[PDB]
Amino acid sequence: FSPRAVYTSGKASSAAGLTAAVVRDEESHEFVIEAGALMLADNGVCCIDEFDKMDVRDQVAIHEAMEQQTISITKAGVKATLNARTSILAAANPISGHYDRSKSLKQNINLSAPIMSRFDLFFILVDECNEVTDYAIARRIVDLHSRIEESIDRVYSLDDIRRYLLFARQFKPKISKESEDFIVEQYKHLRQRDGSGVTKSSWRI
DNA sequence: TTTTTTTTTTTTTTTTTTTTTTTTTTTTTTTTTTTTTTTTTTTTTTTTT
Repeated sequence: FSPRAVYTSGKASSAAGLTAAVVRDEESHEFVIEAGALMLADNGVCCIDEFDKMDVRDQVAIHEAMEQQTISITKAGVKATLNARTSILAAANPISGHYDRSKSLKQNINLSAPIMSRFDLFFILVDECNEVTDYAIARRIVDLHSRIEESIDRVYSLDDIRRYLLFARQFKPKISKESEDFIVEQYKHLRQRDGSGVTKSSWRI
């Protein structure tokens, strides 16, 4: 869907191929930067798949771009600081391949703590062995495979969404005073869900 | 003692600079030598009383 979206998998990517490389300009004394996945996705989405299997030496590059939205090159004869204003959309398998609901999120994935902290939302997709959802998923899959173009009745064209989203990204909402007060109150509630007595949460607020 | 991540570390090159090596290249004057003149110093056939 997204323009300016890169897809990448766990081990198939290097570090120079993930952030940036430098090659010599054969026409002049200049230097040309070879953009990587985290830079083609600038002001877009970098979908990293198989995130847990992605090398620690490359997790460092990912973490640098996640935490400071920039990539710095000091190679081959140039220093160049580059913009990496990507948003990361990652998928990660749990350790053992399955999510143990008896352990925290930290104990289930082998992501480094700095990486996990640079994530706004963690969506756990547990496979419940539920017969009714098995039925619903089966109907959806079999219907898609029966009526390919049909069974896709989206209220908005996907180009329409692309235009709408591009337009809306120009808006810079402000925070009202009552929104400020509501934010502090909801943050107080969110913190309170993490105290003693009640059941432990997957990760702390 | 079966599985597993950092560690090199030998091998591909590529860069890449610095240094040593390589490659390219007729024209133009001058001068001696020969063969000519040319003024001058003889010198060898002309004649008289």
